[PDB]
Amino acid sequence: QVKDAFVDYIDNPREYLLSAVNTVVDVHTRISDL
Amino acid sequence: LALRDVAARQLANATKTVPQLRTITPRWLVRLLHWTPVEAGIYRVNQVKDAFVDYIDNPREYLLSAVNTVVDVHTRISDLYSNPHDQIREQLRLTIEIMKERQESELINSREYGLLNNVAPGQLVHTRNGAPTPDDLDELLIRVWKEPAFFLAHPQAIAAFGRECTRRGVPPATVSLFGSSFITWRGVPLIPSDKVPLENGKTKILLLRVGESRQGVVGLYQPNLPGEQGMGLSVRFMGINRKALASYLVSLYCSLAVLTDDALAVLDNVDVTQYHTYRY
Amino acid sequence: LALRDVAARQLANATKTVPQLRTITPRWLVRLLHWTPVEAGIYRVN
Repeated sequence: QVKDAFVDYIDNPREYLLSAVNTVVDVHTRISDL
Repeated sequence: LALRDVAARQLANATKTVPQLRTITPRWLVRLLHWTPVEAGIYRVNQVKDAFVDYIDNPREYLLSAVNTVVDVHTRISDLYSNPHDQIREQLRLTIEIMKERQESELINSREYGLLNNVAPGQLVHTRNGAPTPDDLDELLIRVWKEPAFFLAHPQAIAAFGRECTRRGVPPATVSLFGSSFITWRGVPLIPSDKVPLENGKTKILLLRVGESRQGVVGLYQPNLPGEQGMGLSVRFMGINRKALASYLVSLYCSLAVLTDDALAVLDNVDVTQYHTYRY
Repeated sequence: LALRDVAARQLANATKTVPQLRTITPRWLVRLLHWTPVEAGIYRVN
């Protein structure tokens, strides 16, 4: 970002870290086989 | 007043290196040995008895040993942070480096196989004064007079031998191998290895003849493996657990056989802490 | 005196068989029945 918008930039810009969400899906092998 | 350096640096990429491991050694011994494949993990060494020609009825059999390591990587760490360096690739790379260091240490120091334990009586020499003088290395060269290949010693033992040579008038000759320089005595080079034990001084020096055709020392590996990332090495995917940890199995199969008993000699009780005072 | 039989046998391969299981039977009934496939595990006999 431009600071206080010479042209200066802020020295501590925000960084966005992607988050992970998980789900375990369990299926019996006889249910899928039959 | 103009743009700052830190503010401008916020827009710049850093050049990131792969992680550096300080315990990586050149591992000369593994490079110097000859490796023979063992088709199904058993290696029988037959011998002439009391060398008509008779054979011994109970030859020694070498069973290849397996060592394993489980490498766990979170799936979010490999999914998110794999640019420009693959996370799993580096994790397995460092694991395999550590495992090969352990493999060299076991080629020297194992209790089942391993040079320092499989040395025949009469092939063991002792130092006369404690420091590794040229006479001790000449004794070793007497024991393995046939076709010696190299000496194996701790780098501090090599420095002690050099100091003994400098006390005499002898500058030992030097040779270049693998782009590196080594000290030689009577044409047989001294190879460094920090895996040779050292306890309050008191290390050991080895002399080897290598090769299957010369009846020397040979290394043994398992030729065909699932995964098969190298000579006797395999990496296999184990699965993913309920916490999203992906696991990998790294397996290394190895052994070592001394074909005849005069292929290896050990100089024992070597002291590396002695320095000469030069007075003229 | 010459080379022995056991000493010479140390250099010979043995012919190893696959393990033998004595509980294997000819299982005639499975061979004699007719087998019909069931597409999704349910079979209704009207």
